[PDB]
Amino acid sequence: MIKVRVPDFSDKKFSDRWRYCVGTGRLGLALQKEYIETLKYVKENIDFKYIRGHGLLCDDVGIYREDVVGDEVKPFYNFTYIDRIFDSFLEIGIRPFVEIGFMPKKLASGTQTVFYWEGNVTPPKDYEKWSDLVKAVLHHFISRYGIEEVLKWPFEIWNEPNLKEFWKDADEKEYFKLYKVTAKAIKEVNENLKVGGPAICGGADYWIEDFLNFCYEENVPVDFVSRHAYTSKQGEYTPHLIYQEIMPSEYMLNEFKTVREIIKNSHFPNLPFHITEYNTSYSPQNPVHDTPFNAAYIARILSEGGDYVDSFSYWTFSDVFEERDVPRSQFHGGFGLVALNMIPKPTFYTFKFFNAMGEEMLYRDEHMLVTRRDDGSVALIAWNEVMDKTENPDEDYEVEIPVRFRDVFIKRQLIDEEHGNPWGTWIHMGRPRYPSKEQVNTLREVAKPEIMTSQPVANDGYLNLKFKLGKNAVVLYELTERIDESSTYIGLDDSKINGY
Amino acid sequence: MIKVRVPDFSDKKFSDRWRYCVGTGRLGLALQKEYIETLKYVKENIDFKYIRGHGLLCDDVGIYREDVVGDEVKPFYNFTYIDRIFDSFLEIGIRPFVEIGFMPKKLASGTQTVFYWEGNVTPPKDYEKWSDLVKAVLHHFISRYGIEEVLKWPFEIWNEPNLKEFWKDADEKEYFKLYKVTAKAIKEVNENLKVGGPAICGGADYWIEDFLNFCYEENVPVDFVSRHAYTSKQGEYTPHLIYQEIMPSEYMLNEFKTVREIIKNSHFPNLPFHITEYNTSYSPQNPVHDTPFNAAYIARILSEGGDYVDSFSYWTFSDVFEERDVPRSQFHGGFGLVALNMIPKPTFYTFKFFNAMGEEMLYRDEHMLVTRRDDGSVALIAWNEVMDKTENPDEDYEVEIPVRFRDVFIKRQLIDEEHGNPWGTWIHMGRPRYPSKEQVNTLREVAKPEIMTSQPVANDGYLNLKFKLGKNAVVLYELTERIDESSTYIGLDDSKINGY
Amino acid sequence: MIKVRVPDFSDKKFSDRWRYCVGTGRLGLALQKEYIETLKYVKENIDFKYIRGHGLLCDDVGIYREDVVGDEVKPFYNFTYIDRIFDSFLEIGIRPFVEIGFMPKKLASGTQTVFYWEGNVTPPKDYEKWSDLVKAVLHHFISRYGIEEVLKWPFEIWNEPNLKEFWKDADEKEYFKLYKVTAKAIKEVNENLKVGGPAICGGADYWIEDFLNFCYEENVPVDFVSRHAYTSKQGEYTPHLIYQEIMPSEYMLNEFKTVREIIKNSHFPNLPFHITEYNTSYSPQNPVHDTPFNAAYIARILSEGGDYVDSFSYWTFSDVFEERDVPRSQFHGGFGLVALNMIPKPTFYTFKFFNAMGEEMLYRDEHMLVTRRDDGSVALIAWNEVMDKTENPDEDYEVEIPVRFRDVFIKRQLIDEEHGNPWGTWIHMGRPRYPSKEQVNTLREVAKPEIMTSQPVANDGYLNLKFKLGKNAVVLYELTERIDESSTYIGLDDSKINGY
Amino acid sequence: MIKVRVPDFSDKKFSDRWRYCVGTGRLGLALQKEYIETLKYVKENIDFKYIRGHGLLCDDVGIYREDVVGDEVKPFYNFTYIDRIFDSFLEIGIRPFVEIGFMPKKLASGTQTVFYWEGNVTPPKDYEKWSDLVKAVLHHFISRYGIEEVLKWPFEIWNEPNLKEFWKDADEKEYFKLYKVTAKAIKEVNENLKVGGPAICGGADYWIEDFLNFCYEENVPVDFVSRHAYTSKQGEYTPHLIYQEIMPSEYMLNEFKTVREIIKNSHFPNLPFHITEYNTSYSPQNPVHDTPFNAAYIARILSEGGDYVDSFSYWTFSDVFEERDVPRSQFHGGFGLVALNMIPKPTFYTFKFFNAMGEEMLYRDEHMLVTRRDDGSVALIAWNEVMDKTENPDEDYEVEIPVRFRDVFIKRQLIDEEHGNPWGTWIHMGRPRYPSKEQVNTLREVAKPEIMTSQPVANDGYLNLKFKLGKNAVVLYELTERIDESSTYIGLDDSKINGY
Ligand SMILES: O[C@@H]1[C@@H](O)[C@H](O)OC[C@H]1O
Ligand SMILES: O[C@@H]1[C@@H](O)[C@H](O)OC[C@H]1O
Ligand SMILES: O[C@@H]1[C@@H](O)[C@H](O)OC[C@H]1O
Ligand SMILES: O[C@@H]1[C@@H](O)[C@H](O)OC[C@H]1O
Repeated sequence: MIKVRVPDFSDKKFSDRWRYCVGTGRLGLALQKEYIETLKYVKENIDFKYIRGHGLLCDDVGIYREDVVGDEVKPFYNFTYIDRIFDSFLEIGIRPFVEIGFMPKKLASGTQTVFYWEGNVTPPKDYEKWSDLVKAVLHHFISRYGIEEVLKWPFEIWNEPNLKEFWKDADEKEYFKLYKVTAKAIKEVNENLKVGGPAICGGADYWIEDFLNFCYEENVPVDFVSRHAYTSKQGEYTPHLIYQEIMPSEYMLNEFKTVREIIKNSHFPNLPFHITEYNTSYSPQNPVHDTPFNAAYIARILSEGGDYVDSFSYWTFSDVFEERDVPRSQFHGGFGLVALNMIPKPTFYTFKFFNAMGEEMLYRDEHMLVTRRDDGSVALIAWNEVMDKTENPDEDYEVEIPVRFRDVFIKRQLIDEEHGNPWGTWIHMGRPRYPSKEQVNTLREVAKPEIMTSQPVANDGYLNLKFKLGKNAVVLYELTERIDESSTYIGLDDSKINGY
Repeated sequence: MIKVRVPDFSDKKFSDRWRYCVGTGRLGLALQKEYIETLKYVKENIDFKYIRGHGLLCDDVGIYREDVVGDEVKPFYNFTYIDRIFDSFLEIGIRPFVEIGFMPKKLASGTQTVFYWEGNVTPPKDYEKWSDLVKAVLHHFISRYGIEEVLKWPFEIWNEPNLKEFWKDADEKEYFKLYKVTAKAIKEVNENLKVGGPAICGGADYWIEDFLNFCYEENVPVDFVSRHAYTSKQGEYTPHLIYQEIMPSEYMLNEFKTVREIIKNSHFPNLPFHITEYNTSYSPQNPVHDTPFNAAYIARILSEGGDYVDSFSYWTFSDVFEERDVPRSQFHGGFGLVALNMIPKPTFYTFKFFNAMGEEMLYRDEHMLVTRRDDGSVALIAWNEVMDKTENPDEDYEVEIPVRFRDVFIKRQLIDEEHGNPWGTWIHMGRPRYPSKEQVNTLREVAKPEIMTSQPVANDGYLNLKFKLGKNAVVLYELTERIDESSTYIGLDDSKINGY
Repeated sequence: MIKVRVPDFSDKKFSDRWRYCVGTGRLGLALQKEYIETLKYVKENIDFKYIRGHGLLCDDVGIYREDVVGDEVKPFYNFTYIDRIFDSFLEIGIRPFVEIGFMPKKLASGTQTVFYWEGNVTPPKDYEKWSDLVKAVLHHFISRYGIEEVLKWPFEIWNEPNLKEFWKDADEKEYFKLYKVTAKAIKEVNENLKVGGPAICGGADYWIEDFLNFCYEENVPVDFVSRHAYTSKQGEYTPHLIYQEIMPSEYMLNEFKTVREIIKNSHFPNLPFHITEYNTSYSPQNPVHDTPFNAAYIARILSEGGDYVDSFSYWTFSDVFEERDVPRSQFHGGFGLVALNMIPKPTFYTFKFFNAMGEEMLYRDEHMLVTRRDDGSVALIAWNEVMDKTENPDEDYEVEIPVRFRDVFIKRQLIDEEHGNPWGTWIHMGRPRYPSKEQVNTLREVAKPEIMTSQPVANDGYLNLKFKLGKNAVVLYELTERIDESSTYIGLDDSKINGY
Repeated sequence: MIKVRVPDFSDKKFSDRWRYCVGTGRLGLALQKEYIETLKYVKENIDFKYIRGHGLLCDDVGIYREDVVGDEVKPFYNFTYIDRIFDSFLEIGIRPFVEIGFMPKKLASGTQTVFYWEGNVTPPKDYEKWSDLVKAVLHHFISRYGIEEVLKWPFEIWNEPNLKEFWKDADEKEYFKLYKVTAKAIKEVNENLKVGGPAICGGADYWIEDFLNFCYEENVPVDFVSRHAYTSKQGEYTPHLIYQEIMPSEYMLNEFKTVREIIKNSHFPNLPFHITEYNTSYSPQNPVHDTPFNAAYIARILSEGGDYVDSFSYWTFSDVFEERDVPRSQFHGGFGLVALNMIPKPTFYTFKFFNAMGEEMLYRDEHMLVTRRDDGSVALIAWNEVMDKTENPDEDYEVEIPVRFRDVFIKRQLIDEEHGNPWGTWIHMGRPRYPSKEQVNTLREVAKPEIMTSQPVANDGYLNLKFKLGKNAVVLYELTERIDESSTYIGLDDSKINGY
């Protein structure tokens, strides 16, 4: 097995940076009833601070318009939708991690678009008009939400401009020009608004180096660096899905650690660092996302990720997504922590379990995290992902947890391939594309972790836990102080009940 | 083990008489927020048609009042509370199985009361005034709810008048006088209103014989017979609780069968028969009610009870009860199917599981019920209660269920001492009398049955199920037709996912 | 003034055909949270049976797709969205008055589109593929909702094919070919499904004549005729709005009466007739829709319209609309009975008031409707729209209403330019485009009719009502029987209260 | 008329002391669904900080019990109900202004009770047992709610001990003994808990003098003085109601000012002062409470009361009351700001209107209050109660309000005998005792103030308001800055709409 003796003293500290932000589909989809039910649902379980998605400036949200009064062409800024959208984000208690872009149609210089919803990926045919666009939006936000509020929303400029698909010809030099005009426009409204970039994705860190040199040398303000991180190798698309190999979690944590260095060695060594987007597969159609595997895999990233970054946003919170057309089945490898019909995927409970963690970090290794809360209670999260096809995935443990109590109440929650695996049951049902109300209900019933309570006594100050982790399992133990009130029940004796 | 080959043809039929009615605490408690949340909660899971409780005429509901205008003493009927009460019963979609009584204070002839809330158990000092009371209430009901509605509410006269505690000196002859004056008063308002009695409890069936002879001979209208049934022997009260031996279920079913005969041999052989109240222990403080045992025990009664009676009301739906003062702990042996804070006891899921049963009864024995629904799907409920203290409570099964399909989707739900046993966890926690919000949450999380899906194939038209029932376990299997859509997912291959 | 003596006897009868159906924006918008809140809101006030809108087959709903597996091109029908959409329609208790169309992109033969959302207006490049599309959808509906349900949904083929904008070159002969292939496809699935057309709009009734001759002669099944009706003359668009003259209501009622004749003189004289769309202005940007005028104007149509048609659907129930891009202000002349943020426009209360009408029609003239309910109570609705710019819009009345009671309780609700005129207040506020939460609240507070109760006595069986209707006012009077219980309050005397 | 020129500069300041606390029926009634719906309803409109009521220790809540184990008699403290009660108070966001008392049955020394619910009004037969009772409760509160929370709850000892009905023989010397034992018991648990008294009612201030001398001389801790205030003269009870003359508001404000002096001249000159209970009539059956008069009368007290006291609690928030048996009609002169079925009485809107007031008090006289909010907007509340039976109750005004804007948006809300007078309509209906669902709905529809918006321009910095106050009327004007956006609507011209 694997024996461990969790030390009674706290050296390091565990932060809630893992729940600072979550990813989402384009802001236009936030108008959907399904979207908001899920957001509320998710917020009642995980207290994410911000939400990050594309499309703020796309035409479905329809902010940028133009009116013709003869020969005169004046721009018109329509806020009917982002108002409703941002109003609903705040109502639920979540701030927007604004991402400026993409390029509105009546402002584009080219015709290249991206995704099924076709967002324009070309630069403005007139940066002057673009600058006024940006300023008109911020002023409006300030106008409706107050400067104190807006001041808390960071502004990421564009998305993966290092890719030909998101930025015309990956024109690095043009991006920096976009960054400057926008960073300037924003700071014009209020010098305190947070702005950053480059929003690139793994495999072009030189972009961040140039991005930071560019700002220093051209005197462009930067408030934070932005980047994405995934671990899926190349795969070939089916007209339905893609399967990819997932590199171990270690390689993502290195990318975090790496880009951290590039920042501390730049002219802005103290800039905050935000992984504005992460997950295993970078495709909205890879079933890895629906598997109990994805949950055990991410478990580690939530465990260590916060040591190197200021925040890392899981892409995404819901399957309400359209980049590759409308989903075509209950389960389809969508990014979301929650599937359609608010059916929590196992990855959802990994996040849920981390709500149990406390400030004091007592122990931690590649597959386990043990912390202590304010009240003195302890919580442990172990996870056993199976990266390969082993015959014996199992893993036994025997952890000695220190406890300031003698009588310990134990609450155990388990998530593996047999528990909290709606995807597995979906298969049992025959992979229905459009399940019926009852199939959906059965799924919802299955989509809950297994809970086991118990009650042991800690001797010599330590409680010894023994347990086995099945394939891709993830377990959480919360050990609190048990204060028995049994002696208060005059005549209490369960043995006086038939069979007990 | 125990092998069974469920026949493919249906002889007998299974009815929903088991869910016709449920018991409740005095109607005054229906004013409590806690009460109504629980009623709604329960109705969303079990479609009970009627609700039966005492106190309609007690003073907390305050219908009967008297005003003094000098020497003149006129009665005043206050409907502020039963209006709200009955309005809320209908809003939720449940009809009242009205029980006239007890005796209001300003109408009583004695001072003897019953229960902690002290309901007057003496006859009216003036049956004339009582008759006008009854008529004024019915007219009001008719007035607010319409005659079509009221016409559906049966009226039970008094409660266990065979006991000295509920009726002064158990005056049988006086009861019949009460019955007549009331039965007459009611029929005066509308000859179609349903009325019956004697509402006695086990061990005095001669009361029903005399009750029926009395009506025939004195020409008093009867529309239904009423009686209670329990199976707890004598026990000694603690200032906190009582423990009692529970006689096997067979003896309750005999009482049903028995009183059935007494009716078919009377002058009114076709009168409907209502067990307006039943359960294992007749005390609101016997922990048997909170145990997974009670659930497995009642399972049988829900299985056969309907063969002999028109309805049998489980006493009660909630622990919102006060007969023996306010409860003093999360679990205290209350009658309710649901404990305070809407925590379902295991007995609750027995009822829940029976919602799965269909009209066609294929097989049935002392511990198992197997039926078929309209769609052709099959549902099975097995139960293994442990009446004694055996070392090997287990019981294996191997049932051959006939199926009109070849591909079968299976949904299994299990309730035993390890699953859906909040009471057990309550013990783990140290029997807290006033649990904290989180203890209550853990309980709610534990208070759900275990669900397992799977997917086998039926060969030769039969699917073979093998399974073990632990101590006091109760399981439900729903076998529906599995229509696989997997071939629609181009390139679908789970083996292309890390570890699968 | 205007004196009237409502006769005590009922000749004609008033039907609820006015609430059979309502219009809506494209079905895709039904995915919006805003949309559904409003639908629920509206359904709680007006019991519309069906809802009619375009876009069932447009690409945002995304039903029609195509997968490429080499050289093989197989079609794929995605039901993820209409399932959610139709599921939510039924959840709220409203049936879809299905309108097949428009033309999906991967099936179109041309490139001509209509509206801001660009629905393809060209015929299929292969009617064979189109026929399979239609059949696949109906089978799916049957599959999820059951044949008994679907059988209640009528199917209208296309929209205004008489206009070059909705049908390529208004090819009448091509439309009939579309109608036939579709009507055949539908009837193939189930011979009982209701289907009809031509869905034309005023000024081309010859289309209905040819449509009916075409079906008779070519043996194409028809189950109902479909047409639209508006009364707005030509107007010139602004890049923001359009103003149009509204012809009196008489001309719309004639169009109803007219097309009725064309049907009774055809080969199908008994076919039902549905005005699947109506209102004053046919533009989603004419402020007439937001004015208390529109409410008084439609009042008449709800009064007489049902005499000539089987149903007439008000276009539309909500301002959640996108035909002319996203709205750009709280009030913008949208079709909806309800403005964004669920602010009821005055037209909404006209419909609300008609919920008061009963079966027995006692009196009716060009500006007043008087009916009697089952209980014998009477309800009156008078309205005074101002079509021109008069100096004295007022109108006095003096109606003698017959009453089976002597003591009458009166409930009066008034809607005019001073009451229930959110639009007016919006102006007061300075026409904010994006009102704040409180501005929206004030509007919601203003957006309610004025209510006045009173209590007179009917002498000689008649109650005399005297009242004045302001500009565009609309009033409703409900006279019920007052049963005074005052004598039950011993010592009741309001004059014993300071000042009374 | 009455001309006034509100000064542009702020001398005095207006506080929210008027909304610090509200009265309630005994805590046991807080278990009622009706009670809590109303509390929530009320809290969504008025942000009361605390809630004060009797019965914490009465037997329906059932805290104090005793178990017999032979000859041994140990006390048992049951917290099942106050837990639910206080839990629900905090859930809604309202703190309890705890009032210790009355005397539990198994602790009483006499048999004298008070009210329909019979609370024991005799002292403990053993102060030792009583002291342990108090301490056990506080420890439990601390235990479940945390010391930081409980520390915010003030503790008032007993109720009107100056009356023979609430304290045996009004034994002043015994009360002080009660006060000491309790004040000591409390301070034992935590020296910081707030405690005070004497809770007397008008006409015995010498009690407060002795109470303060008693504490100083006997060294008993005091943290606040407590007293009640009413203005209803003697009246004679009917078996249904009582009518009383209401002395002008001036006399209540004097009582406030008076008792203030008695405190500043005592040995504890800085003790806070709480009018833990006030209203016009001190009877739960005087229709004055339901009249628009009561609303205009209290308007003044909310205006000036805060100048002399730390808080004054309106008795009560709801008609959910039982002191004089269960109410017997929709309107019955109950204390509540809200009648049963959540129908706001006019007094409710007086409180609602004061939510509009700001910190800066610009002007104030016996019938008007004018303030300015942070944003610079102004709000005015005028009221015209009719104390006598005048032929001309009317009162004209002409106020000059200073405004930092030129374009002013006006929102006017009016409450008088014709608007927001459910009681009046109730009369119209014939004073139904048990209204039907629709009668209740009409009432709810009538029970709203009249709102009128408008839009004028302020010249020379002042806006001139002219208006008439009807009988017992109460009006609120909120003048905010109007920022017109009309010029943004290209082609906007309402005159192009039929009739405009
Ligand atoms: O939009 C997402 C993009 O930002 C990321 O880089 O790759 C995955 C996509 O879903
Ligand atoms: O009130 C119930 C009574 O009717 C029954 O007979 O015994 C149990 C009690 O709870
Ligand atoms: O879509 C609608 C169309 O059907 C009708 O004919 O004209 C008005 C439009 O909004
Ligand atoms: O209980 C209240 C009492 O405290 C007060 O003094 O008089 C009115 C009563 O309702």
